Amino acid sequence: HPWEPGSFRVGLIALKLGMMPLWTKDGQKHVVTLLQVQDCHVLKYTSKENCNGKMATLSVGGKTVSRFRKATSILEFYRELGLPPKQTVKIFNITDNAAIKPGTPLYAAHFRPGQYVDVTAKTIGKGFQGVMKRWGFKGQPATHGQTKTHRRPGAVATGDIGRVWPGTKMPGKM
Amino acid sequence: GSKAVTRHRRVMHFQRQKLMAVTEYIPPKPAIHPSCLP
Amino acid sequence: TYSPLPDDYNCNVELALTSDGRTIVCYHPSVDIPYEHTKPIPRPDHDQVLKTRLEEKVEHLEEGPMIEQLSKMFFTTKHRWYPHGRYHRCRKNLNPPKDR
Amino acid sequence: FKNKTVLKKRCKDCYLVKRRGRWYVYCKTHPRHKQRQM
Amino acid sequence: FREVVETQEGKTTIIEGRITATPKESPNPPNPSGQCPICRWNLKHKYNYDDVLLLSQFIRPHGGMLPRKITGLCQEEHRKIEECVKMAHRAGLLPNHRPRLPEGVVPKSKPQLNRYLTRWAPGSVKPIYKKGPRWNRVRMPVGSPLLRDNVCYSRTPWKLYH
Amino acid sequence: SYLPGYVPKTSLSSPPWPEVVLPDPVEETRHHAEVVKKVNEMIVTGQYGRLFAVVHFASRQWKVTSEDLILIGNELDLACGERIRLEKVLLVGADNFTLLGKPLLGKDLVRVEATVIEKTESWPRIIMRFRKRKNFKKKRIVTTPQTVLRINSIEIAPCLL
Amino acid sequence: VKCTKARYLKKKNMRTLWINRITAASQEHGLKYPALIGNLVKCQVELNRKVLADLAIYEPKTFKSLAALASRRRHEGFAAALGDGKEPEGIFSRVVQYH
Amino acid sequence: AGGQWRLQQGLAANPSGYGPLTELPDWSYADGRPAPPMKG
Amino acid sequence: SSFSRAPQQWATFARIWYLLDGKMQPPGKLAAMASIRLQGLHKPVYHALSDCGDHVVIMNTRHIAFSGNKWEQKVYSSHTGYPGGFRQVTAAQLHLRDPVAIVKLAIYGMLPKNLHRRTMMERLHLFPDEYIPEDILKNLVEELPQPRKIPKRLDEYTQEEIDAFPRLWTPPEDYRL
RNA sequence: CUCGAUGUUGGAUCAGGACAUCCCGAUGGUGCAGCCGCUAUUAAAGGUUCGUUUGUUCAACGAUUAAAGUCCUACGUGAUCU
Ligand code: FES
Ligand SMILES: [K+]
Ligand SMILES: [Mg+2]
Ligand SMILES: [Mg+2]
Ligand SMILES: [Mg+2]
Ligand SMILES: [Mg+2]
Ligand SMILES: [Mg+2]
Ligand SMILES: [Mg+2]
Ligand SMILES: [Mg+2]
Ligand SMILES: [Mg+2]
Ligand SMILES: [Mg+2]
Ligand SMILES: [Mg+2]
Ligand SMILES: [Mg+2]
Ligand SMILES: [Mg+2]
Ligand SMILES: [Zn+2]
Repeated sequence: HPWEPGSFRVGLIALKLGMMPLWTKDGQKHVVTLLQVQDCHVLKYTSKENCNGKMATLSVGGKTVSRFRKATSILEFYRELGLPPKQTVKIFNITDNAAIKPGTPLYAAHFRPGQYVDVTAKTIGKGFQGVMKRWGFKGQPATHGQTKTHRRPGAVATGDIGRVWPGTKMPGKM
Repeated sequence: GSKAVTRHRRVMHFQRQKLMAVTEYIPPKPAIHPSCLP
Repeated sequence: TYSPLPDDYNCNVELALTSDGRTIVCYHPSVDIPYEHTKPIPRPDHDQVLKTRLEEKVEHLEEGPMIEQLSKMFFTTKHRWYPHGRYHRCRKNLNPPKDR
Repeated sequence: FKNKTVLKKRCKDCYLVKRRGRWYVYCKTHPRHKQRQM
Repeated sequence: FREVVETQEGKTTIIEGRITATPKESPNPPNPSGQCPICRWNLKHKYNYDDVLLLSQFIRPHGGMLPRKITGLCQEEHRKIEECVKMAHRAGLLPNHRPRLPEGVVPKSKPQLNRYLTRWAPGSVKPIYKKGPRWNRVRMPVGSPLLRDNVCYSRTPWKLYH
Repeated sequence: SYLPGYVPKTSLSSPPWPEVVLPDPVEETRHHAEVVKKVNEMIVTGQYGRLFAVVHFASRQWKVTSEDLILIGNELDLACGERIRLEKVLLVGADNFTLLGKPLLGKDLVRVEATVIEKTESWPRIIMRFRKRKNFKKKRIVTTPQTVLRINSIEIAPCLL
Repeated sequence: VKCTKARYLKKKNMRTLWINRITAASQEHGLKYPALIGNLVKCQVELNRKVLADLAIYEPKTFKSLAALASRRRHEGFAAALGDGKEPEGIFSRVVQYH
Repeated sequence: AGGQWRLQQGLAANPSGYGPLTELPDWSYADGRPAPPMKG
Repeated sequence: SSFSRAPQQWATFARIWYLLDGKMQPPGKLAAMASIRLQGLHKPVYHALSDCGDHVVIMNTRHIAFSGNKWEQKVYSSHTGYPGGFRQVTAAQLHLRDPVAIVKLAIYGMLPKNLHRRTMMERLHLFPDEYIPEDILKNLVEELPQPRKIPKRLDEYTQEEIDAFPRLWTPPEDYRL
């Protein structure tokens, strides 16, 4: 179908290769991130009715992985599709006129220079972290008598409420 | 306790409150409103 | 035509007093459901070469999904379906008294 | 508008109007006469 | 009643008024001694906001109330009907007495909320964000205090505050 | 065509409840006699099965029927096996009719008999009182005499006139 | 101590239970609980609430008759109150006098 | 319930008061002999 | 009844399916009816521990009507638990956000404040419009009368009714009504 | 209430809340031309500086800022510190 105002098309799944600098004709330096599309294929189409949501969805998968390490249910799904299993599968909300047949390959030229995109991924995992690194707390002075209190949260609430509010910033997984 | 004469209106004993409520003026109500008659 | 209550659901109530006025007599025969007010019972519910055999479709479900199924089926909360400990199981009287 | 517990017309051109559930004094001749019920 | 017609013919406007058919009060009122239409028909304390057959006789074609000097109602009854008509409009019981809209005006869609016994105008009331204690509870008025004396067929009196 | 008290129809012109017109007392007196005679013939012809009755006994009321047991909460001064009549019958009912006393039915109308089958005592009832911080504590145990009665028969006679 | 004090609550809760059950049974016939209990007393029917609850469960035809009787007596009361004394007493409104 | 009504007919407010419901004998011997008077 | 013991027990303790039409009805009166049914207080065999509540199906909850100015005045308060999580919305705002919330909350507040309440709520089926699933529709038994009588609009009166009501006053013939 | 103990100022750390608003938003009045102000209505999402002396809270002073708000929270917070 032709593009219409209000139409939403599918996205991609790419691998983050690294970063690189490039300069514009005005002399300004811009660093960029290289994203390589590696074996990206449409996997499933769900109509607006069956989605349980306001829009239809199109499932995309990226990057081939070994079949020896996937669950049986996943392998039989990919067997019927006629494609090797993918590491990651993501769901893209689309309009009815943007549906693509499952099994269609997707390429980097899906996007064009000058376009603006959103990139979603899992951030780097830093494990269990204190408030200073996790939340940017100031901590306590290095000297002038501080007793085993340099990177600690301090007070976590007031005495009146006799409790800690949900959502209070505390040490934890970052 | 509070003295018999106060600057604010002193709270009444509930028995007295009931006494006042039961002894309120009830005006004579005519059978037919006088405005509805010649 | 005066009737204290409608006489179309449970019984035909007729109230009377004895001549002396010391006893109230209540005549209440049952009303039977008319035939017109009934529905008919729904009795109504290949060259296969191979004998049709029973197929077990009772796939084992995990605790969560199973409890969700039971609660929806009987319109209850999930709590009724979770087990109890030995202390409560052994306090329950297994030979309770029975009336008629 | 000045908040007032007692609204008073300050000139012959002041008029009382009830808008948005409260009384207002409006005056086109002297806008300083405008009052809002407090 | 009297109408007025404006006709522009040959770049000239003619203003005229004609006398149309006028309705007459039904004969033999049950209480001829009554001093107003309400007490002449023994209707005092016996009508409510949803009695549109009664209310519609005292309003203008666009929902406006009629003057007391014309209808002959007393101040007490005229005020009762005035409140009853406001509640009837708000309840949607007078769909053929809507305000006049100038040519080219089409109201935009607004959320439909069924309501009845509405004393105040919706737009002029604030939410009760702080209800207050039981001994000083902020109440939501229901109905009108003008109708407090209406005939009560129940043992409980009308609750005007919820 | 309007009476002095005529009121046009409004939501409050008339009461919400419907108007009820009771039967003519003269006509109803005859209809009552027919109902009493019809029920009386059912008793004479034995067109009833199991009967139940409400009897006032030991300050309280008991809905009973043949073969029932009732536990009286006191002694009755009767030897076991003795047959007695329950004389205070408030109600006797059948499948198709019921007779109500005002407040008690005549003794000629209904006869309820019972038999003493056991005279015993209740299980121990603890009575303990306690008030904190007052060294106030006392315990007492009471067993109340009881009598078990079996209802043998409920009989009605055709004495409805 | 709880066992001793529970004897008061047992009697209280039982009567609460009977009133709830009589109320449920009365509503099936379009009567409110005060109308049934109030008018049955006026007919010299001294059935207590315990028996009334048992009748509703196990004698549904007798209970409907009692509801009809109470309803009949209730309508007689209205007719009497509306009258100015001209009408004679209702058939079911007559009280049997004892001495 | 009904306490005020009973008083209007010359009866005790409580049906457990004076009257046949309370004062009449509860039982008698099946043969016919009357029972000893109740202690109450 | 002469039934066998097990069929007798089954019939007496069976669950009935009730239908209620909320169109032009105040949610409180709808809740007062549903509350009694969900608890089983309409049954002479009622007991708290007998789990004898019935099913209540309420349709047209989008068309409920409050009296007075409750649409503007009645506020529903909640708290997410987080600082600044206190939220207060009027009945009008809640109604447009969720067409079953008003009727649901009115019923939830009338049920006994015990561990059975959430089980009773499982037997309540609220639908904003006149669409009811086929399964629920097939098992309905009885429709309950609407608690409020809907007043007729002036355009719904028949000419017989209009003619029956007398004209109460004679307007002047020379008045521009 | 607590002396068979409810640790006592200011600061650090982290702040939750009120609005009687210091700044930012929207309005009425003005002895509001404009630029700046004054006063009132509405608004608590967001923000509300760094230093010299003093243990200080304050205060004075220097340099800034759209603004350097007023309060409550056991004069918030020592089983976190000083
Ligand atoms: S004079 Fe009778 S109601 Fe106005
Ligand atoms: K101390
Ligand atoms: Mg890591
Ligand atoms: Mg540091
Ligand atoms: Mg140390
Ligand atoms: Mg250190
Ligand atoms: Mg003194
Ligand atoms: Mg201690
Ligand atoms: Mg803060
Ligand atoms: Mg403010
Ligand atoms: Mg702030
Ligand atoms: Mg402190
Ligand atoms: Mg320490
Ligand atoms: Mg501490
Ligand atoms: Zn002025």
